[PDB]
This record gives sequence, structure tokens and C-alpha cells, in this order.
Amino acid sequence: MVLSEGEWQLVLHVWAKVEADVAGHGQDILIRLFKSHPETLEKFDRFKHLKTEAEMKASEDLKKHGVTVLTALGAILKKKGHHEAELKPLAQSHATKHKIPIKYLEFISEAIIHVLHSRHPGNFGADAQGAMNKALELFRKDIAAKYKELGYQG
Ligand code: HEM
Repeated sequence: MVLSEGEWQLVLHVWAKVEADVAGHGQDILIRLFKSHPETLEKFDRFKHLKTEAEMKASEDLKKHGVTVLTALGAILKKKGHHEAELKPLAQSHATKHKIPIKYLEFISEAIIHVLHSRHPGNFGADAQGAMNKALELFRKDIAAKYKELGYQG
């Protein structure tokens, strides 16, 4: 796939709003993912035990991980499609160490779009949401292709 420049602009314009509060968005997004798809919490041997949303909100470790995830995702989006380098180490650890199925990257893509929609309705109308979905599908497609080369296509 190839996004046009206008689509990238819509993606980087709402992302600049996320970046005003990286740790708060990270929390929202991971909690929305775990609530929606509790099976994904099992992949975290660190958080696994968190039983409620209140516990999740209070977990300092969870919030740090959220900042890690978003920082890496933001560095990938800012490349505007030229992200091969950034993807390599990410696809190797998720395919060999963590073992995250493509299906779970779709689930978090959904949680990212839900949260931007709630927190930025004015910078996240239909065209901007289509552009963000297109940028995340691109991301999932390049990752999936690297999974296959690494031997996982999981
Ligand atoms: C936008 C998608 C994602 C990005 C950009 C991302 C990024 C990262 C980064 C940068 C790290 C630390 C470095 C590393 O281990 O590679 C990480 C660790 C991890 N990620 Fe991903 N991740 C994403 C999605 C997921 C999803 C969907 C899950 C599972 C449901 C997941 C599970 C984990 C786990 C198990 C770790 C290790 C956490 C800890 O033990 O420290 N990741 N991820």
C-alpha cells in the first residue's frame, strides 16, 4: 500500500495531539485493549494478574509499557512508509520472543482508533480515521510480511 501525503498529514496531525500526553493515551489504549480482548492480557507475564480496570489504572508498569509502545509506533508513523529499519527489531521480538499473532495487532489497532475517536473527535473525523486505519493496515502488512521471513507468520 501507499498512503498519499494528504493522508499522512491527517495521521500526523492527530498524532501530534496524542503526543501532548503520551502516557495517558498509552494507558487508555492498553486498558481498552485488555477490556475488549482479555486474552491479550495473558501475553504479559508482568500484568497478567491485574483483575480490574482500577488495578490497571494504578499500575505504574502498565503505564510505562504504554509509553514504550506509543513512542515506537509514533517513530514508525513519522517515517511515512519508509520504516523498514524500525520494523526489523520489532518484528523479531514480537515473532520470536513475545509471540504476538497478527490478530492481536489488529485488536490494538482497533483500541487506538477507539481512543483517538473519543479523545479527539474534532481532529478525527471520517477522513482522518480512514487515513489512520490505512497507516495501521500498512504497518500490520509489513510486519506480517516480516513475520513470514522470520519463520513465524503468526
Ligand atoms: C502498535 C503495536 C505495537 C507496538 C508498536 C509495540 C511495541 C513494543 C516495544 C517497543 C516493546 C519493547 C521492545 C521489544 O520487546 O520489542 C514491546 C514489548 C512487548 N510487546 Fe509490543 N507492541 C505493539 C503491540 C503489542 C501487542 C498487540 C501485544 C500483545 C497483546 C504486545 C506484547 C508485548 C509484550 C509481551 C512485550 C514485552 C513487555 C515486557 O515484558 O516488557 N505488543 N512492544
